[PDB]
This record gives sequence, C-alpha cells and structure tokens, in this order.
Amino acid sequence: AREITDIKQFLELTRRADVKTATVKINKKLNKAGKPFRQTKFKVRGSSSLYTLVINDAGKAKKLIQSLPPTLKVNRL
Amino acid sequence: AKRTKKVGITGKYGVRYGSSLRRQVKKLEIQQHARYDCSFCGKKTVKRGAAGIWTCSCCKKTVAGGAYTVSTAAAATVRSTIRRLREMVEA
Amino acid sequence: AKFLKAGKVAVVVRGRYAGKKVVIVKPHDEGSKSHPFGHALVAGIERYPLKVTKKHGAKKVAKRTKIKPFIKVVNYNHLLPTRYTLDVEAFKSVVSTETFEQPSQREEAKKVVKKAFEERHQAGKNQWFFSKLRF
Amino acid sequence: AQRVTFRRRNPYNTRSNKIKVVKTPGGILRAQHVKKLATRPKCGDCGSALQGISTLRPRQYATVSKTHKTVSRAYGGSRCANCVKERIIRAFLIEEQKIVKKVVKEQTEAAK
Amino acid sequence: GRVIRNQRKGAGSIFTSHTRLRQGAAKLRTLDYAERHGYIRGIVKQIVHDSGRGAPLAKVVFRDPYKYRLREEIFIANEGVHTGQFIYAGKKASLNVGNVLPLGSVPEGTIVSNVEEKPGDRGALARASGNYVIIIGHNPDENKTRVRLPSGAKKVISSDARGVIGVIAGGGRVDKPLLKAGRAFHKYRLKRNSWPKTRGVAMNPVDHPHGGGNHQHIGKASTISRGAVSGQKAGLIAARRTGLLRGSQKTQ
RNA sequence: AGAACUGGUACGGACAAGGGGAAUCUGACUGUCUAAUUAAAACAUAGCAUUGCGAUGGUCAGAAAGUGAUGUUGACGCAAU
RNA sequence: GCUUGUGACGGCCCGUGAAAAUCCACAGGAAGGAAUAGUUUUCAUGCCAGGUCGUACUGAUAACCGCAGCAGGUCUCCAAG
RNA sequence: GAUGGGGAAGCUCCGUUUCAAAGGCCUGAUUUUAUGCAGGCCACCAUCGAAAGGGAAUCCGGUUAAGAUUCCGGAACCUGGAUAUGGAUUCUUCACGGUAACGUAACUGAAUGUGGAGACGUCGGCGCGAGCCCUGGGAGGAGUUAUCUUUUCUUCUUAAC
Repeated sequence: AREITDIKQFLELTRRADVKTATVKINKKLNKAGKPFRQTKFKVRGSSSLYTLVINDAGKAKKLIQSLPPTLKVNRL
Repeated sequence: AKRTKKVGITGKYGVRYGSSLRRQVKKLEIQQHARYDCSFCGKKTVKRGAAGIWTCSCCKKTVAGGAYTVSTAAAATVRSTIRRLREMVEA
Repeated sequence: AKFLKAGKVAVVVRGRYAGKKVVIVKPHDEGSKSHPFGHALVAGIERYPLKVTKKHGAKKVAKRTKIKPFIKVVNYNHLLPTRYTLDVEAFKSVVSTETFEQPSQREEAKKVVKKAFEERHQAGKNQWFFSKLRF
Repeated sequence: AQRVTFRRRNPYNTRSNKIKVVKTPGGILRAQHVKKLATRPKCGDCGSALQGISTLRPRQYATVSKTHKTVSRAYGGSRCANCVKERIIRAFLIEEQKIVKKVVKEQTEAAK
Repeated sequence: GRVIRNQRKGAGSIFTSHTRLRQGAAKLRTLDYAERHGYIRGIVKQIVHDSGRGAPLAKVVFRDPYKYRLREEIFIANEGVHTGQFIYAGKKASLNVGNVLPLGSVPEGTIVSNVEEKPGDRGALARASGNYVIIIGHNPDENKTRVRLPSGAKKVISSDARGVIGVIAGGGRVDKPLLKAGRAFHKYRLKRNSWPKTRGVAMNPVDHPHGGGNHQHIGKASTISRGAVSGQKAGLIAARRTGLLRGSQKTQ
C-alpha cells in the first residue's frame, strides 16, 4: 500500500486490534559517494492495506523492535 | 510573388471541369473562405462553418447568413424593407 | 465624487461569497503594503434569512430569521457599488486592520455583526439587503 | 525485440482496445490495456472546460470526495467563474432597471 | 415486363430517408392561449446544421408558463438571427426579422416564411433555403389573406395562421456548380437513394418503357397524359409546353 | 558542395527500375458493369434544358385499414425525363 | 530513427461527420439538528457477500468452406539488423 | 415486434404511442395499521436488437503430460449491505483560508428544474511520452585466437495499485 514515516503513529497501528502479522526486512544498500550502511524495513500487514516504515539508520532500530508487543506474530527476516 | 496567373484557388482542380465551371466556382470560394467583420465585436474573425452558418472565433457569436456570404445581396434589402415598413405602425 | 463610501452597499462577484451582497465598512483608495490596490473591508452576510409568513409561529420564526455574517477584504474590481445605504453606526472599531489575522479574535467581529444585523432585520428595515438575490 | 499479443478475446484495435506495452518485472514485454481517456468537464454557458474539477470517467465520479467536485463558489461544478460573474451582473442590473421601469410607469399614468 | 425504378420507390425499402443525423422536425411552436392572445419572450441557444437541409436550424427555448420547466423548439434559422437573440412569438410581437406572427397582424409589403397552411400545422410553406412569401393583400372579410408563393403562385390563407418574419438563411446555394461526382454522392448520401440516375433509353424494354431499340431513341411519344396508369408514368407527365420557353420572366 | 590520387575507362556494377515522337476516329476527365470468353468510343458522372406538384396535393405501394415511401420533407424542395 | 499514444493547430465540404443506459454536479429550499450532545456511514479504519454461463486446441498450400490431407477463398494486433 | 385498436372468411396484415380511464413511487400513520390510511406528489408510457458500438472494479512471480489476467503465493480496487471506532462541525447550531482563478482527507439536506461526462469525421505538419532500434563505462559468462583485434555475442529487468 502506502508508506508512512512517523515513529509515534506507527506504534499506534501495531495494536490497532486488526493487525495479526508483521515482517522485518534487512537490506545492504549504498549511500551518497561513501561507504554503505545497514538498512532495515519494518512492515505491518493490515486487513486491507500493507503499511511499512523504512529506516536507514540501525540506531533507531533497537528501541523500536523491543517496542513491538509480544502478542504480535512477527516473521523475523 | 504571384505564383499562379489567373485561376488561383480553383487551380487545385487541375485541368478538368472546363474553364467557366472552374471560374464560376472560383468566384464563390473567394468569399466562402474569406474573413468577415463581426457586428458584435468588430474583428476579422468571422468564418463559415457548415452550410449557411457564420461563426465568430472570438466571443462565439454565430450569425446566420447566406450559403457563401455573411449577408447575401438578395436579402440585404429584406431587413431594409421591414425596417422601412416598421415606422408606419408608429408614425 | 468618490461614491465608495463607508456605508455603501455592494454585491460580490468573486470568491466564495459569489452573489451575496455586502456593506462597505472601510474603503482604501490609496491601498496598503498588503493588498496594494483598492481593497475594501466589507461585513456582508453569507446565509440569508428565509421568508416568514403569518402561519409561522414561535420557534419556527426565530430559526428562519437567522443570519450568518462574514468579514472579508475585497477589491473594488470584485464589487458592484449601488446607491443603497445601510446603517453601520454600531461597529466603527470592530472591523479594522487588527481585526484580521490570528483568527481567534476574528470570531467576535463575526458575532457583533450578526446581532447588529439581527436587530436591523426585524421590522421593515433594509428589506432589499436581506432579500436573497436570484441569479 | 520481443513481440506482444492481446490478452482479451477481441483481436481488433479500437478506442476500447488501446494497448500500451510495458516492461514486466519477469524480463518480458507484456501488453497492458489502457482505459479510454477522460474529458474535462465543460461550462454550461460558454462550453469551455472549467478548471478546479477532477477529470475522470463518468461512473467513477461517484467515488471521489467532494473536494474535487465542488468549488466554494455559487454554481460550483456547473459554471466557470466568468460565466457566474456576469450572471450576477445580468441579474442585478435587469432587476435594477425593472424598478426604474416601474417608477416611470407610475408617474406617466398618474399625470395622464 | 418488370417493375420500374419509378415504381420501386413506393415500397420504401432502400429509399427511406437517412434520418440518423437529423436533429428533429423544424415545426413551429404549437399554438396556445399565450400565443393567440399575447407574446412570449424566448431566446435561441444555438444554431445547428441539419443533414439533408441547406438551411441552418435554430434551437429556441421557450419557458413553459403552465409548468416549471423549459421547452426547446426547432426553428428554421431566418437569415439575420444570431444565438442569444430574443425571438418573440404572438399577436403583440413587434415587426423584426426572426419573430413569428400571424399574417393578419402585419401590414402590406412584408415578406415572411415558414407560414402555416392551416392554423396549427406549425408551418408548411417556404421552408427551403432563401425562400419567402410576400404579403400582397389582406381580406378582413371572412378573415383571409392572400400571398405570393416562391413559385409565383398566389394563394389565399387565413389571417390567423402564423408565419415567421424574414427570408431563410442558406440562399444562393445552388449558384455553385457541383463539379465532381463525389460532391453529388456526398450531397445525396444523406438525403435519399435518388442518385445516380440511369437513362431509360439505355436499358432493356423490361426495365423501362423507353428501353429497347437498336438505337438510343425514345420510340413513341414521350409525353404522358395525366389520366394515365402507374407503370407507364415514366416520361413527360401532362406537359403543356415543351422546348425552350420564350419571353421574359415575371409572367402573369 | 568541392580538390588531388587511384583502379586492364569500371563504377543505379547483384536486386531494383519510364521506350519516345508526329498524327487520325471516338468517349471530356476520376469511376462502374457482362462475378466463369466482350472492360469497351457501353453505363455512370458534373453541366444544360423541359415537365408535374402549394398537401382536403405531385409520383409510387397495399387485399383492405383509423395503412403507408418521398416526409424528422415546402418551389434554392420532391418526383419524371 | 520505426510502431504507437496524446496535445495545440491548420485544410475539406449543397458529406461538418450516432443514440441510450448510467454517473456526477449546480439552482432551489422542504425536513431535521444545538453542548452534556445531535448529526457526520458520497472523511480514515473495521465486518460480510459477489450468483449463472464460456475458458483446452487449430485458425489454415494437412483442424474452416470448397465431395478429399484440393497451388483456390476467409477478418485482425506485434514485427529486428 | 407484443398490447389498446383498425382490417381480413382466414392462416394473419397495419401501426407500437397512434381515437386505451395503460403506473409505480419518497415523506407522514406506526405501535390489532400486517402495512392500511389521510396529503404533498412525478407520467415516463411493453419487449427485443451490435461477446471489434457505450460499459464499475486487479497485477506480478511461479506452478501441469495437457490450465490459468481463472490455480498457489504476494499485492490491489469496485459494487450491495450493517454497524461502530477515530477526525471535522457546533451556545458566530449545519467549516475555514486566499483580493482571485481556487484550496484544505471530512466539513446537513428532499420534490422539482438545469448543466456536464458518456458522445465520437478525415487528412497534413509540429511538440512531447512509451515500446523497440543505435551506443559509451563497468560488473560476469560464452566464441575466435596461423597473424591482428582495450575484439564478437550475451545478462544487467520491474508490474496493477
């Protein structure tokens, strides 16, 4: 579906009582004219749409991945 | 540079259709495709679309007229007859 | 001479309030830094009061005689000046330069105009102004 | 160069059978059917296309929100600004002259 | 013998009019109380080209007085009318080109068109391009009026029948030679199946009475009596004078 | 477009691709037909002229009809030549 | 550069070159409505269902029609160096 | 092409809105009214008839001995219906901004009337886009290698929404 780029609202739709599954994807991409980095994508499967949240810095990944509720069945990689 | 001597627009028909028929056709197509002045805006923007319909490109004012002329000579006096006949009703 | 006075009644031909009459509160012939032209400060109304009859009674009369005003800056080129005049001796200091922007304080301007026009609509005062224009 | 074929069952090219060839992810050229083009809505008075209104097929207009179907003017999605602007002029001035017609009539007949 | 091309046009199999692109009949507004006692304000929205007609049409809208709606009317556009013109219909209508009035309401010298044979058929006479009928005298007694038809015939009709002032646009159309066969084909592709015409002398005796013979000659007398029978009315029908008529125009 | 050189003077090298002129008879031309022996100076075509008809009509159809074709027409039109 | 789509145009006409279902919008003001909350399901989200019929292959000097697997005929999209 | 009709001994023929009183429809009644009833109402006026005419909505990857835009996976949109959750609206009770063309996800609204789309000739050139064609660098594979060729061919792709 579409893509949303806000952290705070993203957690709201995780426990929105309609999301059953979610997936996380890792990509090793390039940037600018320098050395590459670690890139990750967080995907959430809704009832009629497939939301996503791309993050190009693994620094913010830690505090978010722990914030996922245990009741959410996550397909790691 | 006058490219063609005497046939102009009707020269597109080649050599066929005689000389008088082309010439008589030639006369009408000159004013059929010509540019007329508009009575509502006064511009050189009156052209013929369809048989006897004269439209103005600007202000979209379409005037009904002759098949090949905005105002045919056989009917220019018709409104002159009516207009001269109107005033006797009042005075 | 200059007939775009501070009590003049005009009609708006451009913008959201297209076809709704207004009253000129303050004219600006020399313009300003903002709106560098002949803008005019009007206080006209957006919703016209519906027609009332002898059969109407009590609450069905009060709701019909409801008026939703508005205050807006309009250029002279979007107005239709008339010879009509509306009594505006109430609200000199209501509509002014500071009345616009920070729309929180714009609200009370739209309130005093409504009540003032509510009083002026009762009885046969300015019947033409409060009649909806057919167009 | 790869060559494509029809996906529907009609073998003839018409306005309802327009074909655009697209580069499919699988590495092959696939024919993609295009729907017929939309036409701009037109003013009822001047006939010209009116701006500010979304252009789409007729039946599909039932899904778009009103923000693309109604400008905040009088005669919103039927007339276009200038036609409305002079419609106010024609209405205001003729009624203005009508009372002028009435006042002269009340004076001439009274002095008759 | 055989049925003839003139006989075969009665069954109407392939001779029907090509009435697909024709907007509609150009009949006048039906007479009503608002018309025979007063005048109605009305305006034409656009003028359109009809198929098979050399005269432009006019789409005039008349506000229904009985009910809240609009009625469109198809009028033959008299030359000199324009879109947005106020076309007036009724007794009290002024004398201007485009208005329709009964013949009894107009003084001597006026030429009109689309007049009614009877009071209410909504116009039968002088409907082609460039035609008009002249007012050549009134008959107040027994409410008649006689007029000059475009063919020169003088006919007397009721003063109550309506007619629209002015000549019809599209006149002078036949002054242009038709030149090509295709131009004739294009003209006749929308009117009827009456083109091209094959001479009866060329064909066989079965196909036409003129047919047969070792040469291209008619045979017996070509002129056919009016009291003849269908099947042989394929020549000069009740001809009065043949050859080049001599003398000037404007005959009595 | 031009200048030198060069090739047993070969060079649109294969394919591709107008014979031309003085006239005579006749149909003006484009076009059409005897699908299975006649493509024609035959038919058709624009042009010219004549005839009938103002609808309670002119021409034509039907066994009648409260039926039709021209006609969703009007003499600069329809119909017959 | 070829195929194709689209836009503003220009030329042509005594040819100016389809209808309806359907969908939407505007004028109008009926009717109802406040805050102790009434609308808002032509705003975002959530729930359910989408019935019947066809879907294989040829489409042509062997799958169709010409008694046959008969040099005949049969509509169309893509098309490189 | 069926009714109402008119012919015809008749099989049937004419017309199909024309000499037919030809229909359903929203508000209200509710609380035996089931749906009747009391008013506002509108009048269209059988049916058939073009899997290349108009037409609401989807694609990609893969999978059979023979199927796929139909099956598997993933990702969409439309229509009919029921119900809430969230947002906007409001004691200026049915929104604001911009001078304006107009915009902001929402941002009352019937009978009736009007307007737009559907809806659209052919030819000629021009502008722009896509598919393909030509080609440089680089990352791999295959071919030649008596002699020469930083050489030849090939993969480098992205959908509906």
